[PDB]
Amino acid sequence: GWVPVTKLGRLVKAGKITTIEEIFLHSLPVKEFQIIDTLLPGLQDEVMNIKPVQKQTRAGQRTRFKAVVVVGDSNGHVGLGIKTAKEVAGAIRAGIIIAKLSVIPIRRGYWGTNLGQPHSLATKTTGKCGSVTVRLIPAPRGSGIVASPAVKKLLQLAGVEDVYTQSNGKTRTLENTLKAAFVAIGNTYGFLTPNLWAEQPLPVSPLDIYSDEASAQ
Amino acid sequence: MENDKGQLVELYVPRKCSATNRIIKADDHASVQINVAKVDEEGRAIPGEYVTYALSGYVRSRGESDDSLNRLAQNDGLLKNVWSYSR
Amino acid sequence: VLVQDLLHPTAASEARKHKLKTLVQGPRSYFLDVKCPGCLNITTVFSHAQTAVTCESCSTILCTPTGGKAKLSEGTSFRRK
Amino acid sequence: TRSSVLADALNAINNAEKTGKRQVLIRPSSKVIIKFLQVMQKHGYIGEFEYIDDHRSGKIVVQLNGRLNKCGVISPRFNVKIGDIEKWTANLLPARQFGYVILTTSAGIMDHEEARRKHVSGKILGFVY
Amino acid sequence: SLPATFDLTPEDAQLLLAANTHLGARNVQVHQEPYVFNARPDGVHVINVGKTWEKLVLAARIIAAIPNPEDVVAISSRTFGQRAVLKFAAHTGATPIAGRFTPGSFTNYITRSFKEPRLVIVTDPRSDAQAIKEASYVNIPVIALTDLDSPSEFVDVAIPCNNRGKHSIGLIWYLLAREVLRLRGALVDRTQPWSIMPDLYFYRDP
Amino acid sequence: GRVRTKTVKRASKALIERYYPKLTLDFQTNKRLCDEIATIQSKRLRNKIAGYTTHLMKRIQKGPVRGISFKLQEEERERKDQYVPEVSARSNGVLNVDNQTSDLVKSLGLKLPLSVI
Amino acid sequence: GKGKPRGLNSARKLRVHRRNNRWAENNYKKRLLGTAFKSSPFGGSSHAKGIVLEKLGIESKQPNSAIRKCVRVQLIKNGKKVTAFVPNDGCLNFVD
Amino acid sequence: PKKRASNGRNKKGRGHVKPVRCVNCSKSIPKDKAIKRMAIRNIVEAAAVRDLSEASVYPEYALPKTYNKLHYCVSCAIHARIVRVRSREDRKNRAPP
Amino acid sequence: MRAKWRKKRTRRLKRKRRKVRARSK
RNA sequence: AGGGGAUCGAAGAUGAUCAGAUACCGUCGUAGUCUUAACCAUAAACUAUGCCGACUAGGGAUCGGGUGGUGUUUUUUUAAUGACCCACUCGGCACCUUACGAGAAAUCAAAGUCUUUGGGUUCUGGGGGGAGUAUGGUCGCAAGGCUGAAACUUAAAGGAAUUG
Ligand SMILES: NC[C@@H]1O[C@H](O[C@H]2[C@@H](O)[C@H](O[C@@H]3[C@@H](O)[C@H](N)C[C@H](N)[C@H]3O[C@H]3O[C@H](CO)[C@@H](O)[C@H](O)[C@H]3N)O[C@@H]2CO)[C@H](N)[C@@H](O)[C@@H]1O
Ligand SMILES: [Mg+2]
Ligand SMILES: [Mg+2]
Ligand SMILES: [Mg+2]
Ligand SMILES: [Mg+2]
Ligand SMILES: [Mg+2]
Ligand SMILES: [Mg+2]
Ligand SMILES: [Mg+2]
Ligand SMILES: [Mg+2]
Ligand SMILES: [Mg+2]
Ligand SMILES: [Mg+2]
Ligand SMILES: [Mg+2]
Ligand SMILES: [Mg+2]
Ligand SMILES: [Mg+2]
Ligand SMILES: [Mg+2]
Ligand SMILES: [Mg+2]
Ligand SMILES: [Mg+2]
Ligand SMILES: [Mg+2]
Ligand SMILES: [Mg+2]
Ligand SMILES: [Mg+2]
Ligand SMILES: [Mg+2]
Ligand SMILES: [Mg+2]
Ligand SMILES: [Mg+2]
Ligand SMILES: [Mg+2]
Ligand SMILES: [Mg+2]
Ligand SMILES: [Zn+2]
Ligand SMILES: [Zn+2]
Repeated sequence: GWVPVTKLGRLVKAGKITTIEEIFLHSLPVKEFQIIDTLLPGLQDEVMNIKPVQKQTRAGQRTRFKAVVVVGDSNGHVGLGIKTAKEVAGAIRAGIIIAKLSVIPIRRGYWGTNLGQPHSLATKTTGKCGSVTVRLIPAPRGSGIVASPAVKKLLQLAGVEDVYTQSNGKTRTLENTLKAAFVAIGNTYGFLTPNLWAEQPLPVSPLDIYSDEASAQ
Repeated sequence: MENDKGQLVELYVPRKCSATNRIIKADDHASVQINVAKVDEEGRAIPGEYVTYALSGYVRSRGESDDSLNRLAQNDGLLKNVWSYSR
Repeated sequence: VLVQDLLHPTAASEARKHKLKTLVQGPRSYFLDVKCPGCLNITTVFSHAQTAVTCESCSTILCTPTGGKAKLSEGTSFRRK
Repeated sequence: TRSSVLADALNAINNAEKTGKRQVLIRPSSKVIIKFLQVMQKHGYIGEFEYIDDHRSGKIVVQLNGRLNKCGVISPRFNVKIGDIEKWTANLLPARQFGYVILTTSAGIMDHEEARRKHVSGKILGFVY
Repeated sequence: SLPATFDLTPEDAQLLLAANTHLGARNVQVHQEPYVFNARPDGVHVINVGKTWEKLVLAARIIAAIPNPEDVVAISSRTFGQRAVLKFAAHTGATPIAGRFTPGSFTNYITRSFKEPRLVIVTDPRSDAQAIKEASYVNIPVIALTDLDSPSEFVDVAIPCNNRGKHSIGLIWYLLAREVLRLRGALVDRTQPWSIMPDLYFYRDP
Repeated sequence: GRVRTKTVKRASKALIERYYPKLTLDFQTNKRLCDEIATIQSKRLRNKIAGYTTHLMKRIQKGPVRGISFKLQEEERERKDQYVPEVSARSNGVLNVDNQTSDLVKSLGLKLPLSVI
Repeated sequence: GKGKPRGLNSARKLRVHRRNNRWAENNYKKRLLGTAFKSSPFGGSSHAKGIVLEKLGIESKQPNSAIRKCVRVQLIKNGKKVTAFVPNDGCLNFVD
Repeated sequence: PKKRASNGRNKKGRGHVKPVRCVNCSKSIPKDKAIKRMAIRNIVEAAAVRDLSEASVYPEYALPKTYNKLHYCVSCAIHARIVRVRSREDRKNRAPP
Repeated sequence: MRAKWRKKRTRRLKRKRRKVRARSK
């Protein structure tokens, strides 16, 4: 087991919060890579890309490697992170660490009809890493994921079944394309539909419910 | 968010801003939630019983936080003769 | 300055604002009622006088026109309604 | 010169509510602003509005509840066939579930669904969601 | 709603007006305009001290409400009443930060300064703005002592005062600690004044 | 020149922190002290660590020094931070204001002890 | 803004202005100017028979070095002389 | 790309300023540009002021000053280091040294 | 070569080209 | 074309300079520079940033105008036209901070209100060359201006920023 150093890590390792949706709901800054490990077992990571980058020394050059990883399951918790390091598998490794500290909720949805376990997004959404806009459209069922294979993987682990996409910008810059689509799904829950017009009490923030077992021992 | 037969399908329902009624996202870590304490007769607040407010990253940043509380406080009742409705 | 009353704004701020900028544009000009140094006959004169108005007979100078409210002369009376 | 008068309005609405304000001062006031403002307020996307009488074309004050993403206008106001409302509604609306394309029929201002039941049509006007 | 007795307790009023917490800044900064009564000529804009008191009331009640007293952070770097935050902090759980903030304290779980409070309070929102930035990174709500000229960004409910030196700062923390000890705590007898001197919260010398 | 490196300072800084009461202003004793509570691979290195930590001492016996704190210092810190006045608001009978802040009293529905100017 | 007329009566100013700027498109230009029927050795057709004038080795460009083994050909339908490359290996021996 | 928002030095809403001649190069340069440092000197300077006030009549007298306003073009002003090169944000500050 | 001087260079070319064409009357 | 011609000063003449030095530097100096009448219609003619209308943010300096100052200062009502201070408000030449936003970035209160894509309207651009060339027309006394191709050639050219 891990050795929680943060106030959230307690409530996690203790067993007092069993779902991330609580950590999300109250906007809780998960600082510990092991936190999301527990909450989400079997969270699948795929390495998207590995490429070297070059600085200069006091004369010649510098070589190291950038790693692009996406972590999601199938159910709408996704993360994306980019780490660059000396070794390769060390960049991949620490890449998945940052990839998990990024994981994010997803508001899924139907197309025209609410029968049977939403297959698509809620609304249309878009997000832009500089110059690159990726835009998501609510396809119907059986349509599949219409998008470039680089994003289709992200939307798979995003738990998207059927979707439509439109992209404007430099698409061959990959690290900006995934970050663009990552802003996209990572929006839908910020898009306020009439479903969510419903008034809510402000649930009580377990940070102070478990305040006993929380604070430093 | 309902579903086919009326069976709730959704992973979580977020929290409206008390000031703007705008959703607070997961990465909204700019946002703040405030706990104001209920009292018995002659003060001495009750633990476990709070009056609660939510001020998102926007309002806090844009500079309406202190003012958007005094705005909010008087209505459920907190204070009197503080925040004007007219300038 | 987030939520306020546009319908019922204070006249403290609205009366230092611009004539067109009040919730309904008001005239900032008024109307006097004036006499001579020696005469009872009452002239009705506008607050901002482009013309130099006379009190009728004996051809007097009530006010000399300005880039604004007329500059009245020495002494005489006024009533703002 | 001021050429839409309605688009000048829905902008000021859309602007402030996206900056967090709850209230907006519109001017001048078209009766077409009012009918639009109606369908807005009755579908919830805005609050209640109070006409103001100048001796001029008049102002409005609209209370903003949040929850409104975008109110907008299509200028020019196109002629729209009935089968061509479906191809508009699929374009600018966020999803087939909710959202409103608001036209102007010979029956008068309404939304795209309210148009569909009556089986009328007319020129396009704007949108609300 | 608050019981009557919590009203400004007029004996406290002249303690304020003795500490000059009614003397505001020379510039307004419109987010502080509702906190002004009027402007004396020759440069001062007088703060409403009843709105001031009602803030300490609201300030306290939220400080109180925080379940564990130990993580409620009271920050001052200002030698003009940096001292008061040690006095406030012993009279409550309140881990103080007095002196340089060592940035990256709320972020950066490595550094020797790390914290995760549920509430943070600041003497001067300008010179302490370092932590105020870090607040909105970690979601932490914020209270502050805000002059009329002082930044409004990211501070949640906050208390107006002079903060041009000495008394007002200490006088408020002294009042804050007193009021948070009254609320819940062990003080009770809310009408009863504190034995503790307000000048205990005054930074000194030489 | 005579500048002492960080390994020395970062040691002497941490010695006075945990060892202050058992440390003196005498170098030659603190030398012998350094061989007990600490482990230093070479003789010459030890003398510099002692030589600065006594120089660090003679300033901390001359006043509070910035980089470090410890038990005995933080104690008289809490001790020496006490002193209240006899009375200070006293004040001299009423209170002096100029007219306006006084209207705030006649505003809030209070009386107090009013002296204007 | 948008710099272009949206008015409901503006069809002709639109229909025209595009027809005007289409000329900037290279592919469109060639179609109207009849570039192939005029300026091209082939008539705008996909192939041409011609007759070899002289066997021609040609030096290559940077950063390459080799002799490329082309020919000069006079198109029958045309008369326009054109130089064509002979591919693969030693096929120059196949044409005289 | 634009280095300065004064571009070389301040015009901001005029069409022209009748250019001035340099006091070193003679190089022409707009008056809105053209570094100008007014230079007043003692009529005497050095240690001259002592034995000059000695050698003079009049009681104690008083000392006149030469009044000159020199205009400089960039190329000269930089070479003669009336002005030097600054950093990206150092150039920004307009406060006189 | 300098933009400006390419301009002067062809401005001389167009003069000589007009002159040679002139001999065709 | 006349009038003018102080100065500066293309062409040029020289003295120096350099391997050379048709130059930079020095002395002189034609046209020019100045004007009147008539042409010419190009400039990095730049804010390299269309015009009209609305909307979204703080901050002090300032130019002009108006309103309120039982504010101030100089005379002989220490009252009167002035100037100064202070508060308000239009209309200006700029500036500062913040990014609410935007952008490839540099940066930008617009270069925002743009894939949640439409207030009105004018102009231009569509890889680099070839080339503002050729041709026709037109205007000019001319130098030239305006209009303005194609064949062919080529994988880069380019922007901003980063590290060297
Ligand atoms: N269009 C001008 C506007 O002026 C506004 O208001 C400015 C001025 O009109 C106002 O008046 C200032 C006064 O506050 C400050 N304490 C003294 C200053 N002299 C006054 O300014 C006044 O006097 C100066 C000359 O002294 C005149 O140039 C100016 O026209 C006049 N208003 O103070 C503001 C400056 O601090 C706003 N700054 C802004 O909307 C905009 O700049
Ligand atoms: Mg270096
Ligand atoms: Mg090549
Ligand atoms: Mg200039
Ligand atoms: Mg110019
Ligand atoms: Mg050019
Ligand atoms: Mg011919
Ligand atoms: Mg002559
Ligand atoms: Mg000469
Ligand atoms: Mg020569
Ligand atoms: Mg040679
Ligand atoms: Mg040679
Ligand atoms: Mg020679
Ligand atoms: Mg020779
Ligand atoms: Mg010469
Ligand atoms: Mg001649
Ligand atoms: Mg041009
Ligand atoms: Mg320029
Ligand atoms: Mg131009
Ligand atoms: Mg003025
Ligand atoms: Mg589309
Ligand atoms: Mg081209
Ligand atoms: Mg030409
Ligand atoms: Mg031609
Ligand atoms: Mg470059
Ligand atoms: Zn008369
Ligand atoms: Zn020069």
